[PDB]
Amino acid sequence: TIKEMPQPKTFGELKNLPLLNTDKPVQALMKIADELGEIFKFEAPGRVTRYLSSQRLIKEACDESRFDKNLSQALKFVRDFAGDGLFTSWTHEKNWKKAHNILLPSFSQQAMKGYHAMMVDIAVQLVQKWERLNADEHIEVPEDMTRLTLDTIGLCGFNYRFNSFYRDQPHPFITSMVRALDEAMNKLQRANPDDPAYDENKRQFQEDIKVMNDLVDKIIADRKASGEQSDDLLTHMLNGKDPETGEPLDDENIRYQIITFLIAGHETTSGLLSFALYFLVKNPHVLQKAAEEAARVLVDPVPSYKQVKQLKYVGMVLNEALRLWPTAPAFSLYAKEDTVLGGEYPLEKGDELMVLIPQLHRDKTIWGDDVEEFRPERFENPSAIPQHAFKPFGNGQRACIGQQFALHEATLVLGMMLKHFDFEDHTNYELDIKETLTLKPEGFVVKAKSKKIPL
Ligand code: HEM
Ligand SMILES: CC(C)C1=CC2=CC[C@@H]3[C@](C)(CCC[C@@]3(C)C(=O)N[C@@H](Cc3c[nH]c4ccccc34)C(=O)O)[C@H]2CC1
Ligand SMILES: [Mg+2]
Repeated sequence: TIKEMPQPKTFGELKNLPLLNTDKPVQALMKIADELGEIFKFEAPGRVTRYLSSQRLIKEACDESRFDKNLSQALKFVRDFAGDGLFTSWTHEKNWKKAHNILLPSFSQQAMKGYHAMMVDIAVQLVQKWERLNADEHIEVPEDMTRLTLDTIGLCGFNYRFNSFYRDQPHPFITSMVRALDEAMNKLQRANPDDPAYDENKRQFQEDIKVMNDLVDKIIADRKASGEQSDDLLTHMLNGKDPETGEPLDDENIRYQIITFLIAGHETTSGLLSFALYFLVKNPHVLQKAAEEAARVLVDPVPSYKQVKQLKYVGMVLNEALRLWPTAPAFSLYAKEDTVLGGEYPLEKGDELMVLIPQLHRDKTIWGDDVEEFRPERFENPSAIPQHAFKPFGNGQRACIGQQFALHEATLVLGMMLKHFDFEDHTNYELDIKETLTLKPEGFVVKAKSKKIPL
């Protein structure tokens, strides 16, 4: 039977638009999903989308014969500086499939063996920072995790050191990138974007785009000039040819890919590490089990690629953190053709869906009644998880190309953190999830007591 779709409260001619005029729109949409269920319509002047929350419907949304990736307005604003890089391109753009084919082998699990040493370089810098704190000091967790992930992507992406652990004020590139991302997200809630109050925003935005383009174009040009071969993604992109077209990426698209790796990877990955450490300090028995694994496996001063692969419980901790607070919390799809969703909701060609990942990850028909509990052991037998129940890295050919990189990074770093320190939730921190591009536990702080194990 065709079913009428629920809709949240309306504001006359503004329809549902004012519901997203909030500091925490994803958390607001999760509460609407709690009230309305697995699907609801969201209307604004000149647009409609449908928010999906159940595995039953998201399994169908994930059918690539029926639905393709849509660029959300969020992605369209980011496209002003990420261009036709992989994250902000339509599947049908020539540069999407070309870059996908060229870059997939450079992002495989096997390829992580080549990035491992660079990841260890930055991870050791984090450990040494914390070893060097005085008794009276604490750790700003998301702040340090972001220094780590930015620097790791910079070193593995284009052999560039942002030297974030040497600074209070980030490298100008990072200052410009973070300010451009802030501006792109701020434009989602901006009613009068041509008001003169935004003249400075528009000028600063063009300045920040030029800062990013100028540095990355220079490093590409420096690399081509020198002929130097490194273990970075820039080497792979300069050397690569798409088997289909037989073409390489041009220098402009290479620049957009480098900017994209930093944008797509830095705050998702640092949020994952921040939420994982938050859940560990709030669940001491889970922290103890993860710390026992780190001590048994990481028997050398420097972790190896093989040792990171044997941090199985650490991997389960990270998957459980992605279950509860996936740091890229939504993605957008469009209907390729007229179709019926779930035997109940007719859609026309071009109709849009939003996947509300945190709500999917709370589907009690999949996970059971204990969905709010942090229980990594629920990932012990993953073959038992029904299709499309767990989607922190998106879907299909448009899924996260960085998934293996992010998880190798996060497993290495969390393993080293748990080997080298005991952690104290010294403030009894109250979770406050700040929403920007990403989700993070705002103001999460801990104290780290060294186990005095040499590097
Ligand atoms: C260094 C780390 C990372 C890099 C370099 C990276 C890179 C990318 C790229 C290039 C894409 C676009 C793939 C394509 O469409 O061809 C993508 C998509 C995505 N990534 Fe990542 N990523 C990273 C980490 C993460 C993390 C940690 C998460 C989540 C916790 C995440 C979630 C996603 C999601 C959900 C998409 C799909 C977006 C959509 O459907 O619109 N990424 N990533
Ligand atoms: C760039 C990547 C990393 C991101 C992807 C995102 C996808 C969905 C977003 C997002 C979570 C930010 C908050 C709004 C939300 C949930 C959304 O539905 N947004 C819809 C609907 C919408 C909200 N405000 C709008 C204003 C104009 C047009 C559409 C909208 C949209 O962006 O399309 C946002 C975070 C950043
Ligand atoms: Mg506020």
